[PDB]
Amino acid sequence: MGHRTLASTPALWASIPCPRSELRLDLVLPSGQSFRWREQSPAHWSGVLADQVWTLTQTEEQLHCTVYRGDKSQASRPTPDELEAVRKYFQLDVTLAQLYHHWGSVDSHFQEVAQKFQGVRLLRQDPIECLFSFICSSCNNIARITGMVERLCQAFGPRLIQLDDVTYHGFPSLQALAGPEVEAHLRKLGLGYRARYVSASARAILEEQGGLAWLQQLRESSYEEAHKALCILPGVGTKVADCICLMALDKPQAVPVDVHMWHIAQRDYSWHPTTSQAKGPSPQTNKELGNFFRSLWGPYAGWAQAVLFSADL
DNA sequence: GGAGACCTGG
DNA sequence: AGGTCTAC
Ligand SMILES: [Ca+2]
Ligand SMILES: [Ca+2]
Ligand SMILES: [Ca+2]
Ligand SMILES: [Ca+2]
Ligand SMILES: [Ca+2]
Ligand SMILES: [Ca+2]
Ligand SMILES: [Ca+2]
Ligand SMILES: [Ca+2]
Ligand SMILES: [Ca+2]
Repeated sequence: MGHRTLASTPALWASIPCPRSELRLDLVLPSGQSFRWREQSPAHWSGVLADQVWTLTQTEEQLHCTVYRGDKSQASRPTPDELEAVRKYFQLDVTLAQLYHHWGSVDSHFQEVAQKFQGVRLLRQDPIECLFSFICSSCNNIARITGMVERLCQAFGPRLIQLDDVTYHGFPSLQALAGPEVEAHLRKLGLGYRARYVSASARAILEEQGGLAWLQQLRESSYEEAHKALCILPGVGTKVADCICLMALDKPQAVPVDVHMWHIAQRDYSWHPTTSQAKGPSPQTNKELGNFFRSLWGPYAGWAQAVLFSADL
């Protein structure tokens, strides 16, 4: 039957109470947090969630979900325990209306731009997929990172199911990305120099850092200790380590600084470096810029920057 | 201690 | 192009 829509198979969908002001799929799913979601049908997004294939769509007050179990099982709507994984992925316990109010009460520029861009939250992504997707993000654009990640998963990820002419693949494991000749195979997929960092980082984790448990246990650590620990890996710098902290290690205060953050700080805030004579982007100045937005937005500054990014584009 | 080379679609 | 690394 292929990809389902809300009107195609009514009996196979389950609803989660969720207004559009708490979440907008079209603003978080292709916005550069995850690269493995596709709007196959209008207002219907499909991707891999908790090692299974889901299709999501939202009305005005409900979030409709359906899960594909294939011929292995019988076609049935998602169970209550299955819907809990969807809630955790979107971190629905974090209320956006409250965050928007706190940011708007301490930032006049925030209220003027966030009123039209609501429902911009942050996904809780798996550390493995997040670390390697953003290793490929160096000198890249969203359209190209999406291509590399898709090819990488097709060649090294386990096959799940096939819907229409699409075969969904889970993310590759550490053992697969550390195997022999992985970097040569990845370079034929267009990854460029990033093919070495993927193979090197996967081997450094398994053979020098203690394995997968070392990466996942950075969730318990502090932001400073997790950032320094990530920068050990080859190809992981300050910008990449901040993205993984913010999107996979539950560090909402992480603010990845780049040229986009500089244009916003200078135009909408007249910001300028004071702890460094350098007037442009630099290691000393980029750390000062991250602190400025942490001191101005609070412990959820990373979530606030996601809202300003969606309003700029 | 605060400029290169590295890969590629453009 | 949601930069990192070696070098000096
Ligand atoms: Ca209910
Ligand atoms: Ca898994
Ligand atoms: Ca895939
Ligand atoms: Ca830091
Ligand atoms: Ca590093
Ligand atoms: Ca560092
Ligand atoms: Ca202003
Ligand atoms: Ca550029
Ligand atoms: Ca950006």
